[PDB]
Amino acid sequence: PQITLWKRPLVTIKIGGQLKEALLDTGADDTVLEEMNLPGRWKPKMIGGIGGFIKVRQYDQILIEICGHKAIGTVLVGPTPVNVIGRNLLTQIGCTLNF
Amino acid sequence: PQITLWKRPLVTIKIGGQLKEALLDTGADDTVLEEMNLPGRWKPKMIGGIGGFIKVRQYDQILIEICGHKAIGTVLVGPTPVNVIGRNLLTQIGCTLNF
Ligand SMILES: CCC(CC)CN(C[C@@H](O)[C@H](Cc1ccccc1)NC(=O)O[C@H]1CO[C@H]2OCC[C@H]21)S(=O)(=O)c1ccc(CO)cc1
Repeated sequence: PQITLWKRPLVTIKIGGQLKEALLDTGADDTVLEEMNLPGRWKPKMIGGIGGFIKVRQYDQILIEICGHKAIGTVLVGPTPVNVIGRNLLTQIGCTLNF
Repeated sequence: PQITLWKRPLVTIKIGGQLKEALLDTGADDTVLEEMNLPGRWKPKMIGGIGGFIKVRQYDQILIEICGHKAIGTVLVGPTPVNVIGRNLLTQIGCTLNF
């Protein structure tokens, strides 16, 4: 589809057998999702933006479905105020910016 | 243009008569630039990101050209980690997400 940017580009995703809402975010290198207790191992990480850094848990090779488009890659989990789908997954669903 | 997302979507912008590089950021409601001198009145404002809130100077109705496309809108100036073009200006240049 084509998504205009009058409002936040929010979509439904499926991860860990759960549905959540997330932003298609071209400004995020990697995907960052709200606290969820995923199975498996992880590596600590700190990621920075406006206001500073938050601590997150890095999970690799996580399956995510975005608007029925399947992808698999790194997901960072932590106390983020917003779920963002980053470029690591946006590329996998064929997402471009166009003007 | 059509812009893929294997790399950061960085473009050249012109603001206040000077060229800069900035990130097309669909996850940003607003446009936030790193500290700089800008001709125009401004007002103190607060904006929140992944890591908390920062103080910015709000410049309204600023001319800014993004990748050859003209816009006139609000530009926030402050200690953002990187120059970002948010949705307030992405809409003006006719930018959409497509997949
Ligand atoms: C370094 C460039 C960006 C910061 C500038 C990076 N961000 C993605 C960005 O889209 C965030 C994503 C975002 C969206 C809502 C709330 C927090 C973070 N948007 C954002 O900060 O926008 C602010 C300006 O306009 C306003 O409207 C939203 C907040 C304000 S981020 O969330 O901090 C971020 C995301 C993933 C990683 C790991 O790669 C590291 C940082």
